[PDB]
Amino acid sequence: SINAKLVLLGDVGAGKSSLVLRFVKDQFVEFQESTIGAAFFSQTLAVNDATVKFEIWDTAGQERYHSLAPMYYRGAAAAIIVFDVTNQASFERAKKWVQELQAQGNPNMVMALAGNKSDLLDARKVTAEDAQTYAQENGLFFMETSAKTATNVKEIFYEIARRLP
Amino acid sequence: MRKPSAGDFVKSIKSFIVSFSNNAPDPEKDCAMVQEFFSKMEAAFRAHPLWSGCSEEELDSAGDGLEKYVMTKLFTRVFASNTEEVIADEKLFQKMSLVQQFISPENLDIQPTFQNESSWLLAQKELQKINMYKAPRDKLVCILNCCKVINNLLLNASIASNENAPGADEFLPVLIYVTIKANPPQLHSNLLYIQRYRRESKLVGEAAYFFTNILSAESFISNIDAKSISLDEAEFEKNMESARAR
Ligand SMILES: Nc1nc2c(ncn2[C@@H]2O[C@H](COP(=O)(O)OP(N)(=O)O)[C@@H](O)[C@H]2O)c(=O)[nH]1
Repeated sequence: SINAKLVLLGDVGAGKSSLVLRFVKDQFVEFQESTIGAAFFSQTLAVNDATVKFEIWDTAGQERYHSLAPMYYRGAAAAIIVFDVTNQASFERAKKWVQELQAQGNPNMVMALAGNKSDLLDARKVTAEDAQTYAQENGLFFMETSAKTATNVKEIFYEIARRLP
Repeated sequence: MRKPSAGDFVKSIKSFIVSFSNNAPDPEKDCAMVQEFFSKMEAAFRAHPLWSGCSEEELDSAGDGLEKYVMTKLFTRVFASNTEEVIADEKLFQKMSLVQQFISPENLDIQPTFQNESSWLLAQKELQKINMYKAPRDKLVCILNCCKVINNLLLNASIASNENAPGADEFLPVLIYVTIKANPPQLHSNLLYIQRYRRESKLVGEAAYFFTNILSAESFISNIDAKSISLDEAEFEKNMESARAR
């Protein structure tokens, strides 16, 4: 009864699909086998004795499709911009999405920056500091997430639902 | 609807069709008039003292029935009905009939792990059925079937190559390929017509998501150049020439 359109932005391999499947089905490919695609989902959540229903829109992350994205994020009440903490190039890309939504998305959009694959230790290349700093400077919140271990998956969607104008 | 109780519903729908010619064709107004007529007849289905025993699904079917009847009458005045839509159609057809001859899945970032060996033939065929129907619903259903088929085929590829579930990153590039290979006639007018004339209460949810996918596919395809399908400018232009000769 609060109906939200939520877009997932970020480049291929970041973990947009893994994130939303953890959130929706509570599965990760390595533990449960694959059942359904992850491009579109409806999900309801209880927030503060109310109800918030998410329509979740995946987008193609490849460079050649970048200029298509505004058609997807048009009228989005919220966005999760995902990056892979082990890929510095994914982080750079996530900041451009933020900049773009600020030039060209809704000012009352709740953006969340998700730093995915937190569970990967010897691979990590992006600091909590930079992500956190970046998000603090640009009016959005940063969370570290993991689809595999489930860390901060439910919570990032909860925190988005909480902040809904 | 032929039953004698429905006499005055029938008169009403028909005085609408006759009263539609009374204005010079204009898409933005025309479709506004039809959506309002739909909004109003549909209000008259549920609220009607005779139709107060109907299930939600039955009232929804009657909506689609009205849509179909009305849109079939209005079809030639409202569909691809001016020069600029005709021109955009032909530009899209031209580009696809050329590009379909040399495009490969790697031009669109389709990974070998998500390859289908029919080249998603059944999804191509579902899409090409689009000009077999006149109602926006049945046109949209072709798009939606195409999408479902693509998704089931992608899921199969992921199972086989032990990959994670497909998302927009896998789906959209495959919708683009499939659309190019299908080259469905009057794709631009077909989409505009669905957008305008489909019962607006129904262009929502998953339906609207996959619709937005095909609209973004149309847009990508219109704008295909060497750089957008990752080919050298000389390789691209030379591929286009050989396509024209066939
Ligand atoms: N270790 C780890 N791997 C992940 C995580 N999230 C996604 N992955 C993996 O990284 C790959 C890309 O994920 P995917 O969700 O397909 O990316 P996309 N293209 O953004 O949807 C997949 O193999 C997936 O299993 C995570 O939190 N931890």
